[PDB]
Amino acid sequence: RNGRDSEAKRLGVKRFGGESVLAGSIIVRQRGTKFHAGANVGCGRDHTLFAKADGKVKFEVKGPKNRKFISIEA
Amino acid sequence: DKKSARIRRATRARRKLQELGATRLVVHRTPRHIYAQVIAPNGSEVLVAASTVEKAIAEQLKYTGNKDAAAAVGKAVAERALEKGIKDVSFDRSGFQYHGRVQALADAAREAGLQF
Amino acid sequence: MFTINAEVRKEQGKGASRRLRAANKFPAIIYGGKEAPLAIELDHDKVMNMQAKAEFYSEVLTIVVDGKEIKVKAQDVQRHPYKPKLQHIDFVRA
Amino acid sequence: MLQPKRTKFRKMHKGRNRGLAQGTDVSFGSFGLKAVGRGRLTARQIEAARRAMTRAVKRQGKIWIRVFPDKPITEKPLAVRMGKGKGNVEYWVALIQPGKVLYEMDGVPEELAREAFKLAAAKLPIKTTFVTKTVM
Amino acid sequence: AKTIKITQTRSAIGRLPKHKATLLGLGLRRIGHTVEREDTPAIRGMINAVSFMVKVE
RNA sequence: GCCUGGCGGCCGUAGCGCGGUGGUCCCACCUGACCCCAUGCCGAACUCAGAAGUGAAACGCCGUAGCGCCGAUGGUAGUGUGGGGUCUCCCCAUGCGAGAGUAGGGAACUGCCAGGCA
RNA sequence: UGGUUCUCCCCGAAAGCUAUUUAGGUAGCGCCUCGUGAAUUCAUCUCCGGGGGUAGAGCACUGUUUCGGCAAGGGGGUCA
RNA sequence: CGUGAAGAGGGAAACAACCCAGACCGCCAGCUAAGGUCCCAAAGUCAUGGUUAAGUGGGAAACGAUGUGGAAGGCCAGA
RNA sequence: CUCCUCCUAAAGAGUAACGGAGGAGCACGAAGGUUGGCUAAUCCUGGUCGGACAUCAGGAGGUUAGUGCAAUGGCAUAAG
RNA sequence: UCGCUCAACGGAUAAAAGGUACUCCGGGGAUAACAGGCUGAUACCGCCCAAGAGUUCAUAUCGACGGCGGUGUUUGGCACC
Repeated sequence: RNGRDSEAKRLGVKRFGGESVLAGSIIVRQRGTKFHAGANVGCGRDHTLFAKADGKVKFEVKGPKNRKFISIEA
Repeated sequence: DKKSARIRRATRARRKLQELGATRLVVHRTPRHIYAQVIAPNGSEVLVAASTVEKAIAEQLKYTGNKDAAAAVGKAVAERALEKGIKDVSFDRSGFQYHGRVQALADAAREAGLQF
Repeated sequence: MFTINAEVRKEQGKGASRRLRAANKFPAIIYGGKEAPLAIELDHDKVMNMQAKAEFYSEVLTIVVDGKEIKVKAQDVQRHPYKPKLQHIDFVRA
Repeated sequence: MLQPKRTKFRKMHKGRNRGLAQGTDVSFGSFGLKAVGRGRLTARQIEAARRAMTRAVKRQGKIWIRVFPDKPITEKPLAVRMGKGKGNVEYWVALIQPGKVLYEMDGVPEELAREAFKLAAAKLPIKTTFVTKTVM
Repeated sequence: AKTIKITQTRSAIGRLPKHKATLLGLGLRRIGHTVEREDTPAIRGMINAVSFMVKVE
C-alpha cells in the first residue's frame, strides 16, 4: 500500500556564516521562511534567500519574535 | 485600542524603509497637536524635527491641531531640513490615513521642498 | 546528631566521579549562602547507613571538612537507579 | 490486557532499548516493584502479574501499574517469506530499562506486599527488586 | 621551539582516514620512526589526535 | 534632574496579574460633525472642526513574587577517539558535556522634542 | 560459456550513482592510469565564524498513558 | 569505517573478512607487536598477595541452595 | 512503475528495501497585481422563535483558527 | 503555437495475445524443487511461578495466567554448496 516518496529537494543552507558571497548567490533554500531576509538579501518566491550585494554572510537572531535573520555585510 | 491598531498599520510601512535605508519623515498626529520628525536611514536618532508643541509655532496660529496648523508644520519641518541639506526623504504615514492633516503636512513640505 | 566526614574534591568531572563511586565513596556539593559551592566527597556506606533515618532529610546536619563544620540540610539525593546506593547529595547552608 | 484506545500510527519501528529509566521512585504508594533488568513487558505479562499481585493481597489496598504497553510488536505469519511489507500487529509491549518502577502498592502491610511482589516477579521476564518509598 | 620528539608506536593499517592524515602531517612514515617537530599547540593537537599510537619525549 | 510624546536599540531578568497613582504640561477618552472624509449598518472606526469636562477606561510611573521568564554549582545522560566485557547492553582512559531540577536572580535597562521648578 | 601463448619495472581500481524492453548488458558520472597545465590549491591540527534538531532529555504542542482532586453535566436505582 | 576482494607474514588448534602487521632482494644477526613462556612447541615450572575445589577454568537462562564487606537484632545479671 | 509531502536518514546535502503513512495528473481573469483596512477557533453569559450549534451583544481565550487541494516548512509587517 | 494515460511516465513500432508434457539451444547453483549447512518462529522435550482441581490438602496426580531454557526430531525462514 506504501512505496512512494519524492525526489529530495536539496534544501538547507548553501553558504554559511562568514562566507563571502557574490550578489545573487543563493544563501539558503527553504520551504517556509525559518530564516528571514535581513540587510542586502531578497526573499524570492519559493522563499529562497539570496545575496543582493557582495559581502559576508551574517546570521543573527533579531526581532520581537527571536526570528533568525540573514544579513549581508560588505 | 487606538494606538495598538495604528502601530500595526505602520509596522509594515516602517519596514521597506529600514530594508531600503531611506530617510523617514515620520508624522505623528493627535487630537490637538501635530508632530513631525526627520530620521536618518539608521534607526538611531532624528536629524531635524518640527511640531506645534514648540512655542514658536504656537501663537503664530489660530488653533493648534487643524489642517492650517498641519501646513504650518509642513513648511516648518521642510524648511528646517533643507538648511541641513536633507532631501530625498520618504514619508511615513505612521498608521494615519494620508488624507487630512497628514496630507496637509506632506503637501506643505513638497511645496517647501522635500523630494517626494 | 548526624556528623559527616568529608574531603574536598580535587578533580571534578565524569571519570573522576565514577572513580569515587568505584572506590566506595561518592561526591556531594555544599552550595547555598554567601560562599562559593563546596564540592566534597563522602564515604558511601557510612552516609548510606545514616540517610536511612528519616531525619537526615529533616534536621540540620553537620559536615566536617578540613577543619570546618558547616550547618547543612540535605536538599536533593541522586540515588542509583536500581542498586541501593547514593550517587550525589545536595547540601544547602543553614 | 492494556492497549492504547487509539494511536496515530499502526506500526512502530523496532527501535532500541538503551539507557536507564526515568520513573524510578515510588511515587504514589508505599511499596514498589522496581525493575533491575532490561527488556520488554508484553501486556500479557503485565496483566498476569497484575492478577498475581491482587490475588495475593486479597483485593485489599491500592495497586498502581506505572508502566503501559504502548509499542505495537508485529509478527509475520508462518510459512511466509521475507519482504512483502511489515507484518501484522500481534501484541503490545512496554520497553523497560533498569530502574523502572513497574508496580506500586499501599494499603497493605509490607510483608504482604513483599509476598505479593514476589508472586508477580515470577510472571515477568525481568529481574526485579522490592523498593519502598523514600523522602527525597 | 622546545622541539619535542615524536615517534610512532603502532601502525596505521586499520586506522581511520583522518588518523592517517595526522601521521602524514607529523611526518611519521612507519613504526619506530622518530621525528623532530616544533612545540606549537597545533602540533600538540596533532599528537593528541593520534596519542594512542605515538610516543612523545 | 524628575515628567510626557515621538523614533529606536533590545526581545519575557523586558510579559501578565494584583495594588497604589498621575492632568490641560503632554496624552487619552471626551464636545460636535454641517461640509473634506466614511460605515456592506452605526462620526463605533476612519476623518474633520475645538477644548466644556474627567483622569473612570485606556496609557505611563511607583509598589508587591501571586504566575511566567532567567538560572548557576555539582552530579547524571549522551558522545568523539582508544582499548576492554558480552543476547540486548555496558565499562575503562581521555576530550567535550547536556536536558530536567535545585540554590538564587528577577517587578528591565537605554540614544530626540516639550513641560515645570534649577 | 569456455580459452587467450615470453619477461621485468612503475602505478593501481570498482562492485556506487543516474538512466535503460533495463536488472548477469550498456551509457554518462565516481573511482584507476598516462600526459599537459595551473594555485601556499589540497589534507591534517589549533583558533575563529556558522547553520542545525540527531543522541539525550522533556511533556507546553500533537497523540497516547496511569492515579488523585473533578465547582461539571447527570447515567442510575429514583421521585413524582 | 576497516579488512578481504586485489595482501603474503605472526596470533585466534585448523579458520578470505577478527587481532598484529603492509612481503624490493639476500643474511645460520638484533629489538619488538598481537599473542604467548609445564611437555607436544620458541620463551617464567617467575616473584609477591588473594581467590576457587568445580577439572570451574575448558558451552548456556529463569530459578533454587547453611558452597566459600558494611551495618541490624535480642546476652557472663546467661543469649 | 512518473511526480509531491513526512518518517526511515545517522543535527549540512544525499541515501535503500514488495520499509512506515498520505497525496497529485489540477484549480483560478480572480483565488493574479496593487492600494486602503481588518484579525481568528473554541467557550461563558444574555436570549423573539433558537435546541449543543443561525443572528446579536459582552467576557474569556490568544491563532488551539485560516491558508482552492496531501503532508511538511511557514504565515500578525500576516502568506489569513 | 497545437496534436501523446508515448501512465511500462528518459518515451523499442504508426500497428502485437497465447500454448508447448512434442519440444530445442545458450547459460545459471547469479535462482527454485531434493538432500547438506545457517536459524529455530513453529514443532518437540524440560524447567520456574503457583491460581486452582484433587472430600480436607497447590506440588500423589494434574496444573490456569505468565516466565525461562534445550534439542535439531516437523512446518518454515535463508539462498551458503
